[PDB]
Amino acid sequence: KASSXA
Amino acid sequence: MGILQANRVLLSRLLPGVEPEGLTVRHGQFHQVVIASDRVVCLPRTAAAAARLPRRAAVMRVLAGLDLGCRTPRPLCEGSLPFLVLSRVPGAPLEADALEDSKVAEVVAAQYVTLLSGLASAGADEKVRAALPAPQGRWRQFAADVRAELFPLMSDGGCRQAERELAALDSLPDITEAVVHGNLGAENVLWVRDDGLPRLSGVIDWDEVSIGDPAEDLAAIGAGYGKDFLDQVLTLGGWSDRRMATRIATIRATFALQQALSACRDGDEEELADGLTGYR
Amino acid sequence: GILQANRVLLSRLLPGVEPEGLTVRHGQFHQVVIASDRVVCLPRTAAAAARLPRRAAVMRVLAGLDLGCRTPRPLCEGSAEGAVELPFLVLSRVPGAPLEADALEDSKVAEVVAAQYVTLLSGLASAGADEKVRAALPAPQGRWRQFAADVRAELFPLMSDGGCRQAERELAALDSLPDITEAVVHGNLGAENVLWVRDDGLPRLSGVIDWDEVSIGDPAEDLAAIGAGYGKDFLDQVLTLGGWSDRRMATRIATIRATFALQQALSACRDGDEEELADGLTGYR
Repeated sequence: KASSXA
Repeated sequence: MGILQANRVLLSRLLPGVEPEGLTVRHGQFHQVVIASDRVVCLPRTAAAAARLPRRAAVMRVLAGLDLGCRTPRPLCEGSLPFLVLSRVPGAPLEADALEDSKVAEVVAAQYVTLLSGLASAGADEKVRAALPAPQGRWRQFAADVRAELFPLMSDGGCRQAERELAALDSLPDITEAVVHGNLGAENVLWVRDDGLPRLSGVIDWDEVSIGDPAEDLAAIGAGYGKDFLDQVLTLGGWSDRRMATRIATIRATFALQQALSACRDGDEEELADGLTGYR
Repeated sequence: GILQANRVLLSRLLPGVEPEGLTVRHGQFHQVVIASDRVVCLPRTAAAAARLPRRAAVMRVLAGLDLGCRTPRPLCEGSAEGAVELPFLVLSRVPGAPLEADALEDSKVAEVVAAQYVTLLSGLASAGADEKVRAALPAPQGRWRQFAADVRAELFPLMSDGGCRQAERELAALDSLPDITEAVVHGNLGAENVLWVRDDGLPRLSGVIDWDEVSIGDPAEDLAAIGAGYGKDFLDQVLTLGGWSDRRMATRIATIRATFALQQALSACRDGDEEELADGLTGYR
């Protein structure tokens, strides 16, 4: 559960 | 009211003598997190997140006993509205700029390897496997959610490209080898600086943690710091085989859609727009 | 001296850090080099090096206990526990500072400090009833009898006749102590090893350091340390709050407490800390 592109 | 005033009884008990209005609250997805000097207090928003919080505490306990070469947020206190107090990991993120010093890059790459190795080794431990989430077909679930929720927001060419990326995902073996942070971006890795070269202090934001495929964490690192640095980590750690590279690239290519998917659900139009760039 | 002798290794473990800027705590087996964020155990002998694998395991076990606070977390990889010996062991450094006694003269502070001690000691007690913990930690038998022997052998030669007579009466009661192996026992829980954050409010327990003497043992040993440091009123508050104010426990504490300066002296003697030996031997020479 990559947030803002990670 | 305000969250600090609202939760003041608990805060006076957990942080005796600490002025609540001098605290900060980080507005998390599931948890309202009150930030004190050396610890945080996690408060659930939903009754869902309130229900899960006991298991979260158990998960953090397990993480606090692993050998990762660094600190994690250690459970100091849990109870009841449920709450969980975690130790606060010291240090700040490393800006990509620092990696332009090759001797910094070497030392930072080395400590990432230790961390990733520690996570890898931990996945073999059955104790860990018992306590941590280990969902199957997480990627086919993701794909169905993208098609359902995101495809309507996309252009024709957008949908075609995404379908290509979601196809690649079915090529991936559903590996559950390692402990996987799941969101191992730059902001979640904290360092001690201005005392010689950077030393890894610890890792935070374990909300997405699971038993899974380590390529996910490696992808996250490369997203934050670029191809050269990831290559450095992959070489030092002996993870530079084609098989790994394919999984990393496949996972990496989903990052914009992941951001769009979660920004769609929580009505964050800035993140959604950014996530859908090139897909519409 | 130590920092000098180990310059090369320390420049590997702490790159870019000036070794002169570091501090040293002397141990029986290891010299402990203190950096800003971490601590490096350097073995004094081959024997000491052979002990560090087990020490790594012990510290990992402690890092997993529910104590309400931090402990020095091992920064090696888990496989280090399988080694025959290690040339060093790096641990996380617990933040904060000791609480000076006079802080406890405020009664609200004392309540809050006592309660956190209780959380710590309660966590240690329940862990000592855990089979896997008990299997991982040392649990010597007849330690009191042997301790008295060690004092007589190693410290009496440094004492006056008056001092030896004082010690003898203190060692006297030890042989009739019940030999209790029920709690995880720090074994050196003086104020200097209990670290607090007191920036944003009343003192908050940050964590506990210097677990060199940790074992499965008698919780009265840790309560004695507290009593020696802070005196009867504060101790009694901990006992009341923890549910440990019964006559048996209080008696064991009194007996052990009478030996605590000797324990510090014995340790200082073995680890070559002349200042802590002088303090420990106060009124014994």
